[PDB]
Amino acid sequence: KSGFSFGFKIPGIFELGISSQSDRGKHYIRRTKRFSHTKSVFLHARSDL
Amino acid sequence: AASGTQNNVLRGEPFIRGAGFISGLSYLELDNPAGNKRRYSAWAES
Ligand SMILES: *[C@@H]1O[C@H](CO)[C@@H](O[C@@H]2O[C@H](CO)[C@@H](O)[C@H](O)[C@H]2NC(C)=O)[C@H](O)[C@H]1NC(C)=O
Repeated sequence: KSGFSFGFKIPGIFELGISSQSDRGKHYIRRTKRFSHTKSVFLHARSDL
Repeated sequence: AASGTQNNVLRGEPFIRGAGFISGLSYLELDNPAGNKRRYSAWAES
């Protein structure tokens, strides 16, 4: 935010006044998420009689 | 960040030497470590 004002007057009346204001703001956000799960079950059976 | 590792391997190899009843004690080892009393008596009779 920025603002400037200037005024000058001198009688011989004459009066002059100038004001300037400029405001600018920017917001940026980002969100990333990842989830991975692996489940493996290996069962082997062998029987001889 | 969270990570979890789970690994459990349990294997059993029963040896019951009761001709037909020999396979019963071997098959019963799946999830049952302790031998059945009635099955043990049947194998003893065999
Ligand atoms: C964005 O930031 C917010 C901060 O509050 C995160 O919100 C929580 O983050 C914690 C971190 O582990 C989680 O346990 C909560 O479940 C979150 N709450 C909600 C309502 O989301 C958020 O995870 C971040 N990421 C996004 C929103 O994608």
